[PDB]
Amino acid sequence: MIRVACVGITVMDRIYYVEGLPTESGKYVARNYTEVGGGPAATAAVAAARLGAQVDFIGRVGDDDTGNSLLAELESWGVNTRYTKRYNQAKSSQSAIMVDTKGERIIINYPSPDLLPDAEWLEEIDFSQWDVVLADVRWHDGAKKAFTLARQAGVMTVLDGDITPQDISELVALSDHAAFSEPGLARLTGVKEMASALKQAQTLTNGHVYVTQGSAGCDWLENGGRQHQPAFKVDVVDTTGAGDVFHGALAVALATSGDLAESVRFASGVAALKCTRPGGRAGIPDCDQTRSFLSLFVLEHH
Amino acid sequence: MIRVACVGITVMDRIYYVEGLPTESGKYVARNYTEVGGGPAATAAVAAARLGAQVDFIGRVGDDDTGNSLLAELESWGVNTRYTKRYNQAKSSQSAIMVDTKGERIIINYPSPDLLPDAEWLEEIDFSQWDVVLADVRWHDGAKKAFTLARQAGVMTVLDGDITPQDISELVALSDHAAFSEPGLARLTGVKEMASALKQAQTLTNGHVYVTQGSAGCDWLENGGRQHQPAFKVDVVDTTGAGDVFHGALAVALATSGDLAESVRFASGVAALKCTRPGGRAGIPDCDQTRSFLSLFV
Ligand SMILES: Nc1ncnc2c1ncn2[C@@H]1O[C@H](COP(=O)(O)OP(=O)(O)O)[C@@H](O)[C@H]1O
Ligand SMILES: Nc1ncnc2c1ncn2[C@@H]1O[C@H](COP(=O)(O)OP(=O)(O)O)[C@@H](O)[C@H]1O
Ligand SMILES: O=S(=O)(O)C[C@H]1O[C@](O)(CO)[C@@H](O)[C@@H]1O
Ligand SMILES: O=S(=O)(O)C[C@H]1O[C@](O)(CO)[C@@H](O)[C@@H]1O
Ligand SMILES: [Mg+2]
Ligand SMILES: [Mg+2]
Repeated sequence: MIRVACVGITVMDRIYYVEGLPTESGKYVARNYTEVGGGPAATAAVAAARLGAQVDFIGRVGDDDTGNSLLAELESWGVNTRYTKRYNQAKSSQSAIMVDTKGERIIINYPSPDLLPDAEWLEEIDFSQWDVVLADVRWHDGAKKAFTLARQAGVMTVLDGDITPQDISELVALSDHAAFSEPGLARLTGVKEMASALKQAQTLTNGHVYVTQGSAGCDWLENGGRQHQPAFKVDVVDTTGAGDVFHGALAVALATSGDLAESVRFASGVAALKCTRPGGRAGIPDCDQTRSFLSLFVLEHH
Repeated sequence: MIRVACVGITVMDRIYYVEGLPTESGKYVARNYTEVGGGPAATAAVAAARLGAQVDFIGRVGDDDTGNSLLAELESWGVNTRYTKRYNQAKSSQSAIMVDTKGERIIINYPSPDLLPDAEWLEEIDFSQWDVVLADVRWHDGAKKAFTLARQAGVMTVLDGDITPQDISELVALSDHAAFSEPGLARLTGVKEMASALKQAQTLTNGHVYVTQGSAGCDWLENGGRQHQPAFKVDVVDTTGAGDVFHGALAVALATSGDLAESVRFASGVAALKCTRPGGRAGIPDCDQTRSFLSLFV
């Protein structure tokens, strides 16, 4: 089967369901609240595990109750946490998330400063044991080190190019597949027009560049041409982690088939189904539920 | 010795310090984070205790870590929690708060569905043991019952009239002093213009009506005539709980002096100093620090 490493952040999601996204200063009341594990690499690992892969998550937690809950949750999804570092006297990372009734979200992330950025401890891990290494940009040194070791071992690298304060140029160069979010690509290039931004991103790597655009689907460059995969329409409750699940599914599909069109289509299906349930994980389908959704899509109007 | 009861909510504040208030969907990074006790009545109790009063906090928590932390923190501030109800197998309330570099804040409160509104147990408490009862509007049945019992014992009632979903008319009627937030007054009256809203609020009560307006200060009515107290300019880090601290200070000052202008001025000073430090509580001054701060104005 497919052996996956996911390198990046694991954070506790504190999700507030509101009438509307709070645009202005004031007091608001949440209609509902859920506390669930998140973080791009960690949710991507859960997607890979749901889809049949043998999955390692490699990141950093504190020794607070949050840390032990984050890792226990990943283990219950079939994600192995043996390579995750526990810092002592450390808070784990967490986010406040506001989701409106259309499933659009504001995420405020607080990276715990007790989790050191040092990635040298990754050098003790044998990266040659995996078919694919996924990394998020939210642990910059972990992504740089993991992709360097993965390229040296001849293992495919897949980047979750989300928005982040630092420049991710050097992570993109180490990426076989650099799958940006719309905001991620805009921050990296400083260009708001997606088509021109994607051509600029392509100059940063010999790998493939993609950009996800929520319900507008996914664009990528292949044979010097602009490719496209529409989103699948579903009853959306929560788009939180759509990107994370898309990246997990894309890494599994790319490692399985090598086929960009079929892999992006597969990942779009998995991400669409995730959007139908609250949080990053409850809606994640297995391989069989995904193939039913994708193969019966053409037998009905949707 | 001022004896104060504060009736209302205690919630855990999860405060995110951001570059700017999110004006649209997306991913943002907080530069800093602090987790601190809050809730209007609970922070008002802390202000009262810092200002020398003997303070009871009367609210509801669960038996989760959050609940036990909220009460332990109040005890560490010198607030007595003996009358607070601890519900079995129940989660406590909490808020996510975003504070920008100017100290402006968005608060998202999640009221625990495990905390019963039932206020009948307040009947087992002798309300005559306090000089003043403060209540917030986020525990409506507790405020109604506590104000009813306080009025029956002849004890002064002070309302924190913040924004909340339910109509607070009946709480305002039971209020000797109804001190609204700008949003709270607008929600109650459905009038955006502060001057005509305050006159409309005055028709609901034989008490005094006030409205706080952040750095624009505080307005109130004395015999139909609008009084004003400007805010005191400070280096603002965080306006979270300014209202809460203002109400705690106002209740102590009213119970002490009964001069409205001097009480509002005092409470404005206490609230201004709170704004200089993160969260609802770290910046709360004692009586001596407040008098020093006020002496440098006219
Ligand atoms: N509203 C939606 N409806 C259906 N599919 C969606 C929706 N939002 C996202 N997806 C799927 O998930 C992918 C990634 O979502 P996107 O919002 O671009 O990522 P991120 O959450 O990282 O910003 C999309 O390209 C699409 O395949
Ligand atoms: N930026 C500020 N500078 C000085 N004083 C302030 C500031 N914000 C609030 N205060 C003081 O605290 C009082 C209550 O603050 P306000 O924002 O009106 O309450 P709330 O937090 O309930 O909205 C104000 O009337 C004022 O005296
Ligand atoms: O990427 S961050 O904002 O640092 C963390 C959040 O990202 C998600 O994984 C969604 O893509 C959430 O589950 C995290 O809170
Ligand atoms: O009033 S609520 O929004 O429910 C609770 C918040 O109010 C404050 O006390 C400030 O007024 C915060 O500390 C609470 O989170
Ligand atoms: Mg999205
Ligand atoms: Mg204010």
